[PDB]
Amino acid sequence: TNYSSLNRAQLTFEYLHTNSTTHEFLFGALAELVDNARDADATRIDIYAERREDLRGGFMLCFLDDGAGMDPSDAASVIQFGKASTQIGQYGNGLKSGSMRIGKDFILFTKKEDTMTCLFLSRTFHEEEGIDEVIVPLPTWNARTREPVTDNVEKFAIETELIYKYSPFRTEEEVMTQFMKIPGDSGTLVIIFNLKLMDNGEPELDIISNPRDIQMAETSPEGTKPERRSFRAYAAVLYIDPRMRIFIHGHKVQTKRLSCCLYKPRMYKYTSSRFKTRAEQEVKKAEHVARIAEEKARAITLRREADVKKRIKEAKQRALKEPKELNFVFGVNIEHRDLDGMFIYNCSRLIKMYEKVGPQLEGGMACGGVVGVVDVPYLVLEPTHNKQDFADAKEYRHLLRAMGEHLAQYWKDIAIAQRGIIKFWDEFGYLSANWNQPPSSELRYKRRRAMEIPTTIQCDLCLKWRTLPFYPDTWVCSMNPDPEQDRCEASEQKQKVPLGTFR
Amino acid sequence: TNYSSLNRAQLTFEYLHTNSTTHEFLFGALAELVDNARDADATRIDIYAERREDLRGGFMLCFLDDGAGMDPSDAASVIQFGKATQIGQYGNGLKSGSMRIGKDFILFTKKEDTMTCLFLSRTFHEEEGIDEVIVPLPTWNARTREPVTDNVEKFAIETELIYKYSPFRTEEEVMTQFMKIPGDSGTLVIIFNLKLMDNGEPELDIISNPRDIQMAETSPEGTKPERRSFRAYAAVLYIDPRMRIFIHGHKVQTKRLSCCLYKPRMYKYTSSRFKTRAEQEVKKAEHVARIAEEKARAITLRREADVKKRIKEAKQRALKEPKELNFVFGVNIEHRDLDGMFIYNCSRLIKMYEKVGPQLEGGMACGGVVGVVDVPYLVLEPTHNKQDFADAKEYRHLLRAMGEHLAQYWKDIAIAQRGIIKFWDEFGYLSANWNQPPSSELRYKRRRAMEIPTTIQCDLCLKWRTLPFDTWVCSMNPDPEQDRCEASEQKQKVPLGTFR
Ligand SMILES: Nc1ncnc2c1ncn2[C@@H]1O[C@H](COP(=O)(O)OP(=O)(O)OP(=O)(O)O)[C@@H](O)[C@H]1O
Ligand SMILES: Nc1ncnc2c1ncn2[C@@H]1O[C@H](COP(=O)(O)OP(=O)(O)OP(=O)(O)O)[C@@H](O)[C@H]1O
Ligand SMILES: [Mg+2]
Ligand SMILES: [Mg+2]
Ligand SMILES: [Mg+2]
Ligand SMILES: [Zn+2]
Ligand SMILES: [Zn+2]
Repeated sequence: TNYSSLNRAQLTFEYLHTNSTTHEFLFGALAELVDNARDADATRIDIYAERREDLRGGFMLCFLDDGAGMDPSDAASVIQFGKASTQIGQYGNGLKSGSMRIGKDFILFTKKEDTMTCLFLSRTFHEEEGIDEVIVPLPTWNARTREPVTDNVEKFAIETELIYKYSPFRTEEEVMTQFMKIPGDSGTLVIIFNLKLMDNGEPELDIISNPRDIQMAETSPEGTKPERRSFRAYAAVLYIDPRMRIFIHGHKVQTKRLSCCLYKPRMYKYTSSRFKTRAEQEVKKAEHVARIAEEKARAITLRREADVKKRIKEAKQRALKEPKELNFVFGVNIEHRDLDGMFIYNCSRLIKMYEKVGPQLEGGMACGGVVGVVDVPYLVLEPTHNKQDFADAKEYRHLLRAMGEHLAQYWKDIAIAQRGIIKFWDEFGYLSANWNQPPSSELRYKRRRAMEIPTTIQCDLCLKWRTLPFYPDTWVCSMNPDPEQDRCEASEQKQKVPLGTFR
Repeated sequence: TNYSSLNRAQLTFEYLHTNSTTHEFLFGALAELVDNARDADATRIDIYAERREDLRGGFMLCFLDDGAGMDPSDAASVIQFGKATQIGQYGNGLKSGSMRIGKDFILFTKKEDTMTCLFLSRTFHEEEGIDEVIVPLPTWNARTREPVTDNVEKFAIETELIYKYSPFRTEEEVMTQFMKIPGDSGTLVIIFNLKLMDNGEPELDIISNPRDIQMAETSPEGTKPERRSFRAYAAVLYIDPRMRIFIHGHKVQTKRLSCCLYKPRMYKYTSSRFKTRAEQEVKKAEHVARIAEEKARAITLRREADVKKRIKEAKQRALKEPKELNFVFGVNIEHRDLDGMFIYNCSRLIKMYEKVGPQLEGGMACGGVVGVVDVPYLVLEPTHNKQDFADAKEYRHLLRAMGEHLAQYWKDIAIAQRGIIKFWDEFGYLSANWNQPPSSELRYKRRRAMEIPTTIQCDLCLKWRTLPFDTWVCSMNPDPEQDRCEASEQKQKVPLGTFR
């Protein structure tokens, strides 16, 4: 029947702040926007600051990527909280969750073939007009000749006047400047302004102490990881396979696959029952809706609905033939021994980092300096609201216990206890007895550390990860000294890791 | 001007699951419903499991309280995401928690001459393909049980939707849940079609302990009881519990955790963050108040300006209050291994067993010390799940201040002079291990018993009485000064402490 007269769960002003409160990690709030840029299939995100002293915080936070962009339908689907194979976005709210943690308002400029769209979700408009609902101006211009593209001219006029009133771009030419800030035919520019302040009135994002970095505006104690104080260090290891370049203030971050930056990286295949059970659970949930859709078609659109969903059922049963094991990669961190811990990636995105499991939890000299990296998929684990924890805490703890057992196995097979922990760390540049000090940066110790680590670097245009046989600049495969991968059309040489057997 | 034709941000079906994903702590998801019942000024919540084999999980999860209840207006404001000395300020927590526990939830509330059902069912949206979040909202008169609505076809659709997807398939089956509220005002929240684990069992274990709601897992010896037992979690969920928590009809022995500690000393820490956030709160609310009075100078703007100056006059009285943070530190002697900081935000527990200061270092000193702070809402705000804090920098500043106050407390309590291993072993901890419980021998049990005063709560007046030595009344208090329910409530006389 018709439910037009029934009550609907609506949105209010304060729920933007409520959605903002999930991020105790403001770098996680940034990380959700760069996640959306990765979901755009972008080759490059520029995360730069535009100095605007008239706004709160003194500057805007602009997120410019060259991705697929958005049509008016997808742009209208942003403010629909929630959505309808390797993408990060599954919750449909994380842009709104992050941008309100970062700043009071955010304005989104995007472009996709001949339609380019502005999304101006403004909390300052809601304060200054006292409107309880979440009213979002969404005007669309033609991407070539710039006429308004809408079915409601007075609605377009109201939206654009609202943008020129509360946006940092008070004119249509200043809007067009942000629209041609996107260089390609498609892309998205997300500008977050009126940033959150501390008690002293300074913005939380420190962009002044390091001009090539977005920093946490606080002091740095001894035991604080650089990923929680530096967004450069966070975005370097934010992805388990970073194909898209990230530019902070126009400077590319040296991203790294954490498995290749480890001494003796051994790979472990852990057959997870959580992998197998929910892979078997998703095939009956998909077959249940396929049965009711088939009898619904048993007119043309209902038949086509079941026909294009029948191939979805063939895809998930094909995935059952793939073995349900998890890739446990363990390697010793020699460049920083103290920056060890477990780096849990969920569908190639860092959720939990620097986690101590197994004998790392025990207070003791051994099993320290090991970095464990895993890419769990979405059917094994789902992220939390902030994508900094895991929703299934019980099987997350099961994963941590299994990874502790695999850590103990990795520690006993590489035989550091047989060869000596103390002299092993002494010969690798670590002379002081303190754990948290960086190693000695002399020439022989630096060459000893860099001899074990293969130098991996990413090209600028083909975006492939090359290896060099003994704030980065722009790098192409042409100046690779290795003649096997001296061209951009060469196949990307995958990381080769020794295999370890656990029990 | 008018913005009726302008686009609005909407809610979709999958946002209920997205909102549900904020609760890594399922006991936090339960605790949000307990928080809403505390905001109801309920004297008693009832947490009970109604066994229903036709639903997922095998049983219903019921949240019955005798609070203020809801009228149709604030019952409709429940599904308005984001609303409002109350814990609830995010307008979200019931919707996040109930969808963390179960696929659907049906809410029965009653207030004054009216009573209202709130059905929000993800089963209805799944079986009907509904993209939006459609909530049936019928309202009955609390005496005559007639439909109180201006749209009888909408009422018929809402009620038939409840009878189709709710566990209560008839009007009489709905009415049984409506008279399950005993008083004139109250709220019954039913969570059904609960989330299963990998083995198909529900996540909430109600079978191993029939008086408790537990995590359905094998618990190692390092697990805190509040992370695996909802009875132990709701015992310390509030810093001043006037609620009577009832789990499966059994009253939870709640406690203010400060008085259950050996030698508790109080530290009044002057927080500059408390002073600074109060100093911007005074300048912000009058700015809203002065522009509300200008526009009201048409009757709706005066009502907005009257409640704005009510807030504006309230905070000016609170600025002259001493902007200090009350740090309470005590030694946990019934369980040495269950130590750590218990940070309460607006009298609601957020962080449990936080090791700060010398507890961070793996070592023998400052072990067994439990710190308790009632952080106001002016200092910090909770996260989406209310299991962390939004301001991580100021939370870490608070933790460092609590660490240095822990060091001050440790040098104050003179365990630095009376021996470290001679103090713990005479208190029942003969073993060299850390995580084992103390000795159950009678002289050690009585030695631990006489230090902590027995602070237990009456059932009618809800006051906390101390015994000098079940369902308990102030009449069988052996103390002659507090043998009646009309007696003045006696606070804990915890001595003050000074730093440096
Ligand atoms: N910069 C961008 N480029 C392309 N698409 C974008 C961009 N930002 C947002 N989107 C799209 O906008 C929609 C809504 O954004 P949002 O980030 O809230 O959703 P989501 O990525 O699906 O969610 P989440 O990350 O919480 O799972 C998504 O479909 C997302 O793909
Ligand atoms: N058992 C209850 N008794 C009385 N009022 C209730 C009850 N449960 C919910 N409510 C009301 O429901 C409204 C919205 O519910 P919700 O719990 O999401 O809001 P909130 O408590 O303000 O939010 P939060 O706790 O996340 O800050 C609140 O204003 C609250 O008063
Ligand atoms: Mg997203
Ligand atoms: Mg593009
Ligand atoms: Mg709430
Ligand atoms: Zn190349
Ligand atoms: Zn009494």
